[PDB]
Amino acid sequence: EMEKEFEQIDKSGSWAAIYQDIRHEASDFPCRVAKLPKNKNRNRYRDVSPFDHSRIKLHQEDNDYINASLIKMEEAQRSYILTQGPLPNTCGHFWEMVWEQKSRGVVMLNRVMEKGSLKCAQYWPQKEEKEMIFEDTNLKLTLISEDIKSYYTVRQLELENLTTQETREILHFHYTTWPDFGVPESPASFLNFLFKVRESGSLSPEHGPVVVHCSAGIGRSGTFCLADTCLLLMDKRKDPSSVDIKKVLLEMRKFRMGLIQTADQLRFSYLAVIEGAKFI
Repeated sequence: EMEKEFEQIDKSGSWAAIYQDIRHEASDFPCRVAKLPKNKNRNRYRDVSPFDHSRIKLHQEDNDYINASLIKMEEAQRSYILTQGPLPNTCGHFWEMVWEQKSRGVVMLNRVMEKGSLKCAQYWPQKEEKEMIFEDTNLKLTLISEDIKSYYTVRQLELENLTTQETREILHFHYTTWPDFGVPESPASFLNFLFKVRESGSLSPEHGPVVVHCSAGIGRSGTFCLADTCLLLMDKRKDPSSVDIKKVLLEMRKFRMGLIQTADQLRFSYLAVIEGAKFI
């Protein structure tokens, strides 16, 4: 399998070199819109920007900009929007994006605070009686229910477009145990969480693309989509062992820069795909 590749890279201690080679081969595309002066406060990180060709546009004549990219995986028949954790001023944009893109799910892979610092705004309501109104984009958001498990929490949220009074239910899948440092010791919980997201319909073609984020929207998010896509391809191809994780990662990198941020995240993605395949 890719399991023998894995075992070899481990014995050779060559994760850093494999990872660096991926970084060297990764696509480079312009991000002019992201870099415009008026958009400075719409970006959390100066070095994490969406490419112009794949960026999500807000349906808004003023400023259509949000730090989010559409990753479209043609063979696997899967699409994902990856975005940064909303900033104090981009929560209205974030939910405007969810509304216009017709997403069913949001996948959140970070805690609001990690390492003692804020990694994103508290962009969803924590009590059902205290809804949130986003005045800039005319959206109301209400917590409908919350189910806290040991490794993840799922919330049902109701998003209302106040201009048309249309209402949609959004599922919020919140993975809450990714460690502040490093990667999880075992991919078991992360895989379980991925299957819970799939089971909900959120990744399915009847809906717009799922929105996936952590603080920057490339590291954990890359892992989530990379694992999902490779597992799907292994189920659909005549030869499952032809699925090449490095090649899928580079294809994803054509749509958003920097997906998988460390060699340990790369190793972890391999482990997740390998154990997930053994389960399917």
